[PDB]
Amino acid sequence: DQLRQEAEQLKNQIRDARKACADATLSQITNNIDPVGRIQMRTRRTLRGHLAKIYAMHWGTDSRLLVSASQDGKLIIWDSYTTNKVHAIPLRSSWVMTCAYAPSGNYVACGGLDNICSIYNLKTREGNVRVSRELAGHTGYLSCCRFLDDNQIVTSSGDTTCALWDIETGQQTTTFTGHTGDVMSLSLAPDTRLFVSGACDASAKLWDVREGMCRQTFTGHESDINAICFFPNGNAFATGSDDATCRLFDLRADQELMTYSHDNIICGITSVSFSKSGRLLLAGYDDFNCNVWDALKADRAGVLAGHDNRVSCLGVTDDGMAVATGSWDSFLKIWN
Amino acid sequence: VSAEDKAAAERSKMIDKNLREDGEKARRTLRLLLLGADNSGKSTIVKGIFETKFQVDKVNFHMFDVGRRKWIQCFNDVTAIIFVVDSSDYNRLQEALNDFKSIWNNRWLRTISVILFLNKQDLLAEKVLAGKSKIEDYFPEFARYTTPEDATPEPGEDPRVTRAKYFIRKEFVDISTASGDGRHICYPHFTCAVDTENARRIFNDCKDIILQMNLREYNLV
Amino acid sequence: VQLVESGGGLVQPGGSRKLSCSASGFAFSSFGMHWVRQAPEKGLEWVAYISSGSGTIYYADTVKGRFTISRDDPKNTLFLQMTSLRSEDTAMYYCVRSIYYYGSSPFDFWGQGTTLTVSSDIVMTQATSSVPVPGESVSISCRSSKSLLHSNGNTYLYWFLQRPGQSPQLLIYRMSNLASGVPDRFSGSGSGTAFTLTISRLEAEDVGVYYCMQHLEYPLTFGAGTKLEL
Amino acid sequence: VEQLKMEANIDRIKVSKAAADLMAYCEAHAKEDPLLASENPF
Amino acid sequence: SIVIIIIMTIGGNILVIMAVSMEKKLHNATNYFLMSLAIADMLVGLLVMPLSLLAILYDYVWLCPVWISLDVLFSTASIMHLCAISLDRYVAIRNPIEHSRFNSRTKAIMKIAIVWAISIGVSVPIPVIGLRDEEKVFVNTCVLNDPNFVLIGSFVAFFIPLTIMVITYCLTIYVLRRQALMMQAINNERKASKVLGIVFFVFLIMWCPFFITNILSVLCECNQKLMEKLLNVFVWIGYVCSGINPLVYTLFNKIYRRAFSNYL
Ligand SMILES: CC(C)CCC[C@@H](C)[C@H]1CC[C@H]2[C@@H]3CC=C4C[C@@H](O)CC[C@]4(C)[C@H]3CC[C@]12C
Ligand SMILES: C[C@H]1CNCCc2ccc(Cl)cc21
Repeated sequence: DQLRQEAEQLKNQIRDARKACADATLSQITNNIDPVGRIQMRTRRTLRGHLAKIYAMHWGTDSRLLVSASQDGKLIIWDSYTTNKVHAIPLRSSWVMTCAYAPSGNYVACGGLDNICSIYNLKTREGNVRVSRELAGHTGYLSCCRFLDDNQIVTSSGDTTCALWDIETGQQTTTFTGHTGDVMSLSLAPDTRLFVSGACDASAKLWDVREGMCRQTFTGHESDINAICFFPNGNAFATGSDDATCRLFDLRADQELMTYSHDNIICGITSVSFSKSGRLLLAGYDDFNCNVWDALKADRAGVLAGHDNRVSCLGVTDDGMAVATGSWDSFLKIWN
Repeated sequence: VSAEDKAAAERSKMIDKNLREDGEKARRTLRLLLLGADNSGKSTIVKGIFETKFQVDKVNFHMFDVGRRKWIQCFNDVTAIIFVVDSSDYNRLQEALNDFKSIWNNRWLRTISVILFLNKQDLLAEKVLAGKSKIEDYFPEFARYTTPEDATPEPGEDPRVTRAKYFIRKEFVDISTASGDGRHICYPHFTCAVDTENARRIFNDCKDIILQMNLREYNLV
Repeated sequence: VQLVESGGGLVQPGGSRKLSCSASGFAFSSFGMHWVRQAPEKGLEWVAYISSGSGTIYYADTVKGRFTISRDDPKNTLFLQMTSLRSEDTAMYYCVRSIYYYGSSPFDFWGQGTTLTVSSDIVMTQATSSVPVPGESVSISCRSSKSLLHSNGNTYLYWFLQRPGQSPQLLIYRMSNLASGVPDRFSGSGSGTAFTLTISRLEAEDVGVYYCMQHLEYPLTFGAGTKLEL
Repeated sequence: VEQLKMEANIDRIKVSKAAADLMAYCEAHAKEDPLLASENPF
Repeated sequence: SIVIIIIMTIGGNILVIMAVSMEKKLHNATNYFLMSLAIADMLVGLLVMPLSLLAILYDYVWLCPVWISLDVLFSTASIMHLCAISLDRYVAIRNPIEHSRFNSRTKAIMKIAIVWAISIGVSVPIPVIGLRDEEKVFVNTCVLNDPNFVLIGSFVAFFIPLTIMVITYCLTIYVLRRQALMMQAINNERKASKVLGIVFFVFLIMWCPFFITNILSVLCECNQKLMEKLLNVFVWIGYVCSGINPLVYTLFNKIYRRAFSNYL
């Protein structure tokens, strides 16, 4: 009876603190910035071979190798320049939802509705790809995973928690609690000190890896948050939701900067990404295509319109010369 | 091109061959999703994710039981959904109706037919005959209901259980008829804990579903 | 990872004999295989090659019509059938494992070998016969008749070491990639038609004959060999 | 209550500076962005 | 005057051809075979119809020795396509699961190849004999006189397909009657029977008169003047049922109705 009023007073204090800093908007300082113009991108490669919906995709650090996962139960490594296949990896379960590629190029990870994250070793003397470890402990399904190094990985699940794992022993070293709903997406900072997580409670949190504490909580969306990307300099969020809106958050002004929306878009958003310089923001929709946004102006610079079903995957290479997309029509396309 | 690139191309071609080989076996199995509440008797209708397999007349089926807002999206390619309701617990039928409405009107399931099992009929018969609890206590509109003239009761059945069964089945069928517009169909059935025929019913309904798809493909409907 | 060769012995000119190799410890069906020959006073020579799926077969220009290479995946054995043997066929025969995909190491493991007793090409040139020489720096050179640099950015040069009583061991592939298990004392470089190998600090285990091989076009060719005498 | 109190103690800056930093970063690395024939590997 | 039927035939064949490529989302195994039928009908309209009108205008000759062959070829192709559709629909209703498994582009290619392979056999000797025997193609003036072809190729072109189609119709109606005894699941199985009846009777009425007159004109001789006058009017009914088949097989699926409304 006494504590709810204290919580409301603290929330009002935070709300009043945030309003004091809103002395300008992006829409006014960018009045002196030229538009990017019209951007045309064309298909350069088509990658064929999957027999089911594609759910996950990830680039390597050398900008040629690519990993993808689908409901046919197989995980494929592609050579983007020649379209040759390098490996084909069977999965023990076909209900896969995420995959990731190690920054050193030695390992690959995946997981799904089996509540387990599985790690594969790509470099053996026998010539085969083998399973190295199974990480158990979550109670919901596994929604996203990313490597920090060869021995540390972060996972997010549908049981409202996040975890940091020690791959050598298979034990959970930090558990991150504080959400009230299912957790969808993670994005790891370039300096590998902080990560950001979205959830079905329409909020986003900033976590400190080394201590296990929540530092900030952001709000504003009206429905589930499906995707998060992390601006290159380490100080901004890009988030997308089922309410057909994208938003840009700042960690130092601790409030929203710009909203990306249009009257003709009434479907949800599946994927969000940036280019190297941060000028373009790429987004996937249920309207069977992908839009190109001007991150500093909230205009629409272009569109990619080559798929016959939902776009589920979107990614950009480390050298910035290519974009890959994936759909439920079982195809991948390389754009430039 | 270099000899090493030709060897890489041969490896890629062999991988494509083996990917094509595996797909042929996958298409020969029909996949089913099983949903239902506790106490409904899900586990007995054909007796992270639990699985079961069974075969009738040389056609294989694969049924999945998970454990609903998010994981449901990946089950939009299944042939049919099986939904099981306990028909002998009057307090919790409104929950079953609300769940049925939430599954019928889901935007990711707009082309999937539902096979509906109304379970535990013997307990309903015993309770209606005993008369210690009445439907009118929870459903006032039952006081005005009459058994239709085209009813086909099983011989020997008391004409107070047929009224209850048809009222309960009407309550579920009425939701399905309000929306859908011909793209997907509901298939009601009455069952009990001791029945064994349940496997054949699924086979017949699946054959009907595939027949409807083939008729639509040929510009006949 | 183990490869064992069998067969061999003494034959008369005009006869025939068949060799076999038994593989274990790895996915035999995923690798391509080579036969390489060494004569007492000649160095190494390439003989034949069979692809992993038995798709393609190549032969040397001195053995076409006389030698036949075959594969048996379910039993993990290779065979080489030889007919109409000549005096020039007396030599040591080695079995070599190879796999090709982006980033692989195609000549990593060599067998032990067996003995047989009877009774346009790119030229790779090495010329010093012996380098006299612990703790000193040594540089060994090779030179080719045609450029080994392909338009895709790769240059196809390989280095091998043969210690006394041992099979050749892979050191460097594609001119600069240090093979697994090798200490970081070895390095290599070059451009176009001239190549060098550098050893930063010698030990007692760095004594033997060093070979160069090119892998642009078939037939495969080797150099004469440079002997390092400590 | 504890989490709100901890979040309340943040050293904040103005929106204009945070946005100017984003503009400056975008302008600084513009020449290295190849999406914004002899060089294209595809 | 009569030339209007050529325009309608060409327009409908173009509409059927376009409504598969642009509209997309159309399964090859059943929607590519309609394109082949449409092409055969358009080629009939362009190579067959315009030149008989010339003879109507002159009541004489000029053509004949190859024009006859081309007419025979393309009318045979259309009839063979209709028979193939009938067999495929029957197989698709009685055995749904195996049909679903079998469906691939390797059936569409086979079907097109076989129908066109049978189509050319009957027209090859038409110029072979005519160019070495003027009387066979000019009588008294372009008409194929020789009984040795009229009484042999006509059974393969018409009379066997008719038996196959009537058997298929009876079997398919029986199967749809039996299944409904097990609600929208029942109502959808009656519209199909209505459609099949319509198609079978249109085929039967448009094609039967000409071939009966054609057999009587040879085996019953019978005033030849009456038979030739009747052939001057019956053969044009067989031509007209080349702009009707591309429609009656199409404008029942709302996708095609919307595509035709928006495209035209
Ligand atoms: C009119 C002429 C030229 C065409 C003849 C082709 C006919 C016979 C073709 C058309 C469609 C075909 C069927 C298509 C699918 C199947 C299912 C398969 O599991 C067995 C064969 C079977 C049953 C085929 C039999 C042959 C078939 C009926
Ligand atoms: C006599 C002609 C010309 N009219 C109609 C076309 C046709 C089809 C088949 C055959 Cl066997 C013969 C003919």
